[PDB]
Amino acid sequence: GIFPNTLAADVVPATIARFSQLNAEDQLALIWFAYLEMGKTLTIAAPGAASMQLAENALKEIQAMGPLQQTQAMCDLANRADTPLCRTYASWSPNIKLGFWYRLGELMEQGFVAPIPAGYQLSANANAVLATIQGLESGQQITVLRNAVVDMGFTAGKDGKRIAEPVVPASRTKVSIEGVTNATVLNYMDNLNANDFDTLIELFTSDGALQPPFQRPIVGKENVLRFFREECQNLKLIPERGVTEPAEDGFTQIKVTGKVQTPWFGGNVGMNIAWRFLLNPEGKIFFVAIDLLASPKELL
Amino acid sequence: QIVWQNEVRRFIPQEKKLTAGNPMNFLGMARSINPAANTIPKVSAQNINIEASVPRR
Amino acid sequence: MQDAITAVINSADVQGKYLDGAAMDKLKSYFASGELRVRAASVISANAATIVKEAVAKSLLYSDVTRPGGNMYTTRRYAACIRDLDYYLRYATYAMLAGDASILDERVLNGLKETYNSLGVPISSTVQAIQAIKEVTASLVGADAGKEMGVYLDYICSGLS
Amino acid sequence: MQDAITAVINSADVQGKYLDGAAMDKLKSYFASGELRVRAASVISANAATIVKEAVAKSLLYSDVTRPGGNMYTTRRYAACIRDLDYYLRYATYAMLAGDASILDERVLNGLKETYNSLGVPISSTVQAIQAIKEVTASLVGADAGKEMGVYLDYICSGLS
Amino acid sequence: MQDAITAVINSADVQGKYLDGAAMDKLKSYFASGELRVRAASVISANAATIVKEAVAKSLLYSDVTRPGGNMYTTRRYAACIRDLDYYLRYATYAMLAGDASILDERVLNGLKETYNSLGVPISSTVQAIQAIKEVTASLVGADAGKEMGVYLDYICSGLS
Amino acid sequence: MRMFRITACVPSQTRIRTQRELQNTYFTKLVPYDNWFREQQRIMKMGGKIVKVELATGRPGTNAGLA
Amino acid sequence: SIVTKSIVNADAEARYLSPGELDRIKAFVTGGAARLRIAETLTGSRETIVKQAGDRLFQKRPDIVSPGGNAYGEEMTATCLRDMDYYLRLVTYGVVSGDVTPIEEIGLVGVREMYRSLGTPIEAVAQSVREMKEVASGLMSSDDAAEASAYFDFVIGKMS
Amino acid sequence: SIVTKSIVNADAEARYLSPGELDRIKAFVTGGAARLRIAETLTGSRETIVKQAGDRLFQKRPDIVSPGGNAYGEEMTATCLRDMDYYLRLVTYGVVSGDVTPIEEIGLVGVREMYRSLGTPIEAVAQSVREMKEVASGLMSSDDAAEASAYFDFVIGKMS
Amino acid sequence: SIVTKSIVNADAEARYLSPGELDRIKAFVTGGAARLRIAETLTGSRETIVKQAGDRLFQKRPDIVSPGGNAYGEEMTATCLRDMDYYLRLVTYGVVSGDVTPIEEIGLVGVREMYRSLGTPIEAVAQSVREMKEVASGLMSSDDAAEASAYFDFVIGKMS
Amino acid sequence: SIVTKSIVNADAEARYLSPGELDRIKAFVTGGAARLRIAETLTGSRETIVKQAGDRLFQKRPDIVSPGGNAYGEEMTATCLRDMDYYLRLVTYGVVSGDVTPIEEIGLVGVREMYRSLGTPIEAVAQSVREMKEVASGLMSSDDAAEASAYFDFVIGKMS
Ligand SMILES: *[C@H](C)[C@H]1/C(=C/c2[nH]c(/C=C3N=C(/C=C4\NC(=O)C(CC)=C4C)C(C)=C\3CCC(=O)O)c(CCC(=O)O)c2C)NC(=O)[C@@H]1C
Ligand SMILES: *[C@H](C)[C@H]1/C(=C/c2[nH]c(/C=C3N=C(/C=C4\NC(=O)C(CC)=C4C)C(C)=C\3CCC(=O)O)c(CCC(=O)O)c2C)NC(=O)[C@@H]1C
Ligand SMILES: *[C@H](C)[C@H]1/C(=C/c2[nH]c(/C=C3N=C(/C=C4\NC(=O)C(CC)=C4C)C(C)=C\3CCC(=O)O)c(CCC(=O)O)c2C)NC(=O)[C@@H]1C
Ligand SMILES: CCC1=C(C)/C(=C/C2=NC(=C\c3[nH]c(/C=C4\NC(=O)[C@H](C)[C@H]4CC)c(C)c3CCC(=O)O)/C(CCC(=O)O)=C2C)NC1=O
Ligand SMILES: CC1=C(/C=C/C(C)=C/C=C/C(C)=C/C=C/C=C(C)/C=C/C=C(C)/C=C/C2=C(C)C(=O)CCC2(C)C)C(C)(C)CCC1=O
Repeated sequence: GIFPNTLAADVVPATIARFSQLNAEDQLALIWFAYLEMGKTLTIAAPGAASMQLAENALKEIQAMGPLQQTQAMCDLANRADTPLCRTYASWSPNIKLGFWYRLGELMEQGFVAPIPAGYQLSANANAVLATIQGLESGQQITVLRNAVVDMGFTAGKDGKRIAEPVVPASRTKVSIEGVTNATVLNYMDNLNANDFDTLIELFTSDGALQPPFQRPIVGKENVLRFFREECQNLKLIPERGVTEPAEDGFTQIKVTGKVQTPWFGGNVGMNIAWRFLLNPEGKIFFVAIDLLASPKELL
Repeated sequence: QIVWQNEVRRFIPQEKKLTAGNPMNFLGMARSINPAANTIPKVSAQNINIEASVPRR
Repeated sequence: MQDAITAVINSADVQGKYLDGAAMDKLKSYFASGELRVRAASVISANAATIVKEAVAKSLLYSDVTRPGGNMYTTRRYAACIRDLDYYLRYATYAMLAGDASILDERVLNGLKETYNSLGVPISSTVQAIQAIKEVTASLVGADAGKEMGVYLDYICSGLS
Repeated sequence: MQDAITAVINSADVQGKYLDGAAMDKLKSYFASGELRVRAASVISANAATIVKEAVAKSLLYSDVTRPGGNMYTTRRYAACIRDLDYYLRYATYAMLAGDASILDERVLNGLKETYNSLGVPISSTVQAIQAIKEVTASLVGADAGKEMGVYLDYICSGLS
Repeated sequence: MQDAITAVINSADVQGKYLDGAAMDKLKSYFASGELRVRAASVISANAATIVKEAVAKSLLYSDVTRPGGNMYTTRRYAACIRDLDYYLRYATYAMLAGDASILDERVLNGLKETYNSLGVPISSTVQAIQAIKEVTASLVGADAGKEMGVYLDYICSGLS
Repeated sequence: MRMFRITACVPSQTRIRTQRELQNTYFTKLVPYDNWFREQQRIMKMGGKIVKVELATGRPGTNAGLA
Repeated sequence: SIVTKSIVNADAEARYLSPGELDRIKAFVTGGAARLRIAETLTGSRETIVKQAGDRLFQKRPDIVSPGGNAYGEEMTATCLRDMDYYLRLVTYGVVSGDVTPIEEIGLVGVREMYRSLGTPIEAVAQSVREMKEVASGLMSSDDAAEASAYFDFVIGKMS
Repeated sequence: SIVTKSIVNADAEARYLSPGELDRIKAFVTGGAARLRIAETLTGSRETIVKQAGDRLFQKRPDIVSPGGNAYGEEMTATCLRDMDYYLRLVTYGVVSGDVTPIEEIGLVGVREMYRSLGTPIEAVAQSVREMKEVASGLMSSDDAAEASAYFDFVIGKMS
Repeated sequence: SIVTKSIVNADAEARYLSPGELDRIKAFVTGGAARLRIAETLTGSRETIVKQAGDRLFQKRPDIVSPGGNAYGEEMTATCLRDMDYYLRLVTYGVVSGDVTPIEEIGLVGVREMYRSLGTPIEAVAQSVREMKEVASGLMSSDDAAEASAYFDFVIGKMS
Repeated sequence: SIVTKSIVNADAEARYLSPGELDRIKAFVTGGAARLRIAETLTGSRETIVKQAGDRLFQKRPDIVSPGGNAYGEEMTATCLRDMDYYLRLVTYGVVSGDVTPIEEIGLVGVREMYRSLGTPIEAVAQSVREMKEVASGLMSSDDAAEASAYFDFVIGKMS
């Protein structure tokens, strides 16, 4: 690609050398914090000036990857390990690599990618390097970022990264919901996330009825099985708060509000799902209504 | 007068020497003439009246 | 030129035989791969210039080839090299669509080695550029279609070198 | 001529650099393939006469070429065709061992087309015979070494054409 | 083709360097000699047909070439010989004006020897004709312009030989 | 340079063409002065009828400057 | 050069050089001293012209060195200046030769294709050429720079 | 028009419409309802798609809207979005007709010359059309998005 | 290499390679890891080896850098260091190839004539190569040092 | 032998052995133990190996022992077995020497002429040697059998 600076003293080559001296963890944290500082103390990314189509397939694969494997792939790129994604990254231009990392950071901010571990703090050396980068000029900043990030990925004939990075060791945990502490709805949320609908729907009453958004209620246990297995397929929910009270016939009326990060009837990620649960007194959900409350975004 | 130990220390590989067409020759000049970029002009397409704001002549 | 269908038909005709089970199986395999071939061809046609640009940047730019004294020095020579890479990509797409390298032999590789030898075009540099094109096309198209395009681009490389 | 080692060495030397990781990987690949190359060379040396015999029987015999008026009619002309096939097989083995089709280019192809054009030798039929030799060698050596031998046999055919 | 200015420019460009002192010196030398070349070109253009006429008369008239059975016997063959002489005069004048011999190689010498060998044309006779053309042009053009013209005509003769 | 705008109708005589041939059957073209004689000769030899000829460029009797 | 162009035209017409062509060659030969002076000035001050023209071009069209621009970054700016240096050298060659054939052959034929592939604004390149022309004309005398700017104008017109 | 293209090809070969071509015309006319639904959606949602695509384009290529760029200034941005709307309407025309010929006729032939004269970056225009295609794919079904992707990619490739 | 030499001999005799050559080729191919490792050692130590060898050579022989010496002067001394680096690279090539043929063909044929025309003392060049061999042996283990010193002493003997 | 061939090549080049040639000589010296082991195995099992080889050849091609064949009668069978033993001893000599040079110079040069003089079927002799190779491979270790198979194949090819 473009000629990378290696050793000319000055300031930019010195900064690039310091970044190289920093280990894999320091380099990855430094690039993440630089992306965080982008637009305020660093140059704004302009992905339109690079052929992002080449990295589009890798980006989609990463997005489809689960968060654990997402972090594993990113750390593999940082460590320059031998992986197909590392090969694909190494087979890119510096601009494409920088745009790919920018897209990864944007997806991490939007939640589509597994984010940085919470409460992480940049090391002293990495923070000093980041301060030097901020002191640098805009063109100097972009040159430093490009040269620092080009070396990542796996390339034949090159092998280092002795420090290495063994990453860091939701659905399995209880769904964090405010004001709702009922085993029936908790199991419903967990089973819906796990997509094991055959075991999920036992929480439904025999006369259980489901109310999909924009559609009339569906009644019948096997009808709800069919609805789950044909419409609600592999979607992730993020319930936020909830209220519970009694209701006529001994029922339990529970209104839960949360966010769905998975494509489900539109308003992707930015739709508030309201679960209206008229649960039977014995516990099984007699009526479940899924209401896709929308933001000012329209055209649903 | 000339000292050879200095150049023995200052030896450089031949393949590392810059040639005529290399942009690294002008890298130093570009560093000297520090170009000032444009501050990003935050603009929202949503707040733009296409029919009226387009020029008429 | 011959596609896979025409190749199978010619193989049957040479022996004067009707299309038997094996020929039908080969035709079925080609028909199965047809959708992937069409999708890859459309993707390459869309990203034609981008693929060549990325390949030349990866393999040729910032080198003795582009610097004075290199083959890709003058603007005319740069344009000629870009045109040659465009022709290679387009004819590789044709070969991938047809499932056969007959078009590559008939309209590209015939006398191409002699042409570069007379012109002074660096064969190794051109082969590296085509390898870069193959990698870019693989990353831009996928795994199976990328593999097929790599097969035909390596066919061109073998013919050239 | 040039083998893989000398080829990579010359490629590094012409631009004046030492051997980097990329070149060393090529040499490692050649060293990995050396055992297979030696085994294939031994097998072909053992079965040199049989390979040419089977190829001639499979492509040329009982055709127009051997009948009176054909280019393989006289016994001398038949022996000349056999000798040409012997050259092609032996030099294909040489190139397979060396990992580089440079001995073929500098000792089998540079002017051979002109000689056949002067002598009236049918280039298409000799290409068919070389293809038959490729098939027999592949059947006798295995797919992995058969493909490598066929690479240089096809190189010879393309040079002839 | 290329003149002396083109040669200096091409050397500087291929080295990727600006016109240094030596290139300026050579350009100054060519500019100094330019008026001479223009005068010689004007003289030869004015007297194009005549010089050919006395060249043939001193070289080829009443000789075995012009007798029956020679290559210049028939009227059509005489016309062809005259056309050859006019080409050689025109292109030697062009080379004289340009200060370079690249034009003769590009246009005349690139295939002319094979042309005469296929035609049966007597290259010894044509060398004698151009050698006589040397003095015939020198008489009209002077001594130093004559030296330059003789240089280019010797170029043509050596290419023929 | 002097140009001739010529309209002519050239029929086919040997074969019954099944492709659209009106464009070269009846047409008008701008032929150069230096080519007009040979173009006219070709049309006559093919058997065409010269419907019209005009001097689109230049003026008649131009001793110099006709380029 | 002018010699080669006249020879090419004469041979295309299949004729020796006309009095007009010969007079043009002789006039170019007589005036070559001023051409060499122009080339000497341009080569001697080439770093100055390139530096000042790059500064003026970046000032006039700052989006080139802005983020997302082609000349963004130190390396991109260096390559920008390198292309400017090629164009200045080609201008010098054309000035020396008296014809813009070398400029056309080396850095004008296919320049559209090359810069389109590279992602560069050809109008920005023409603006850079104009800046170099202004700096050089300031560096040279009136008539000398006046007839030196013709080749700069040719390059600007052919690129824009 | 797919029918018009079939007629043109049949006339070029001097033959009646092939059975396969007639079958293709039949299938297109049968699916015309679904095909025209996409055009209806695009016409209804023209404003939001154009504005969102323009904002994303400015995010990707801030240099064009930066000072010294073609789109810098309120009026320049307005006319850039106006051309965006033109190309969206042309894409709707193409999806309705089943053929890229109307797109190539009204808004694609001579576009290089027009934007070179205006100073516009054709690469930026292609990127903007890419953003429009992505937004339309988001706003439409997967099958309809894929169908319109053919016309959008045709415009993208012809742009660059 | 041994492969090239054996193939050349077989071609000259117009025969296939004998098993006595094939097994040698197999052994050479198998024992390539150590040669490669010595290669990376020398290439990594190239700068230090060249510097130390040149320093030791100039200390031992002052006339080379003395006034009137072949290497007298800045550019002359740098060029002598360049020659040392050349021969180190050739030695690395030979070590990797397991043969001295690449060294002989690249920088060993006509070396006497070349340096005689240059005026350089070939004996001093051999002394420089000897110092380089000593440094390489110091930087290498006992077995690897001997193996590399084989090529080094071949080069030294061929030089003088 | 490999050693004598390397010495001959070095003498022809008029030079000492290269480092690669010395390494190959050392490798052959190291493998001499295994070569001697294979020779010991063959010499120990000389009688049985020739017995099974002769029986297999007789079964494969009965026309030799049939009336009118060259090896008809007890004396002819004894001569055939003696030739078998001679060729097996030659194979052992070649395996010990590390190259087929002793085999070629003892019982492989002029073999076709000698069998043409004696009327013996050269193809029959080659098949007999192939049977010997098969029985030896069955009798000895795979690695030793693989090493001796090259020499056996060389002998059979030379007799083909
Ligand atoms: C019969 C006495 C012996 C015999 C004959 C035999 N020959 C073949 C095949 C071929 N014979 C020839 C020979 C010639 N062709 C020529 O043009 C000349 C000179 C005019 C000669 C001597 C050739 C070329 C062939 C190849 C086939 C072809 O003709 O195209 C066979 C068949 C071999 C096979 O397997 O196909 C046979 C049987 N065989 C005997 O056993 C007798 C001693
Ligand atoms: C006589 C009717 C006219 C005439 C004649 C004349 N001719 C020449 C010289 C030559 N004439 C020819 C012609 C031919 N040679 C051939 O072989 C053929 C066909 C068989 C033809 C037509 C040639 C070739 C010459 C050159 C001399 C030579 O051949 O050796 C001259 C003398 C020219 C001179 O200056 O030497 C003359 C006078 N002159 C008239 O006035 C008559 C109209
Ligand atoms: C038949 C109903 C009438 C008739 C026919 C007739 N036609 C011609 C000659 C020509 N006809 C055409 C017409 C066309 N050519 C085209 O390409 C198309 C458009 C797609 C049309 C309509 C032309 C151009 C000619 C010129 C000759 C040629 O076909 O190339 C003739 C005379 C042919 C000749 O050479 O003499 C005739 C007889 N004649 C009648 O009386 C009917 C009323
Ligand atoms: C002698 C004739 C000739 C020309 C014309 C030429 C042009 C040229 N400019 C290049 C790159 C480049 N050229 C520029 C320059 C510019 N950026 C801008 O915004 C400006 C408009 C413009 C300068 C005024 C840039 C930025 C690149 C890098 C492109 C990239 O890396 O993507 C390259 C490819 C990289 C390389 O130089 O190896 C070439 C061949 N080379 C030649 O041999
Ligand atoms: C302007 C402009 C551009 C430039 C654009 C630019 C400058 C683009 C650059 C954008 C930047 C700076 C992107 C960096 C992103 C960093 C990421 C994704 C790191 C995440 C770290 C992780 C997940 C690790 C977390 C961690 C875990 C998990 C651990 O296990 C341990 C700790 C740790 C913290 C390491 C272009 C090039 C596009 C075009 C030209 C142009 O002009």
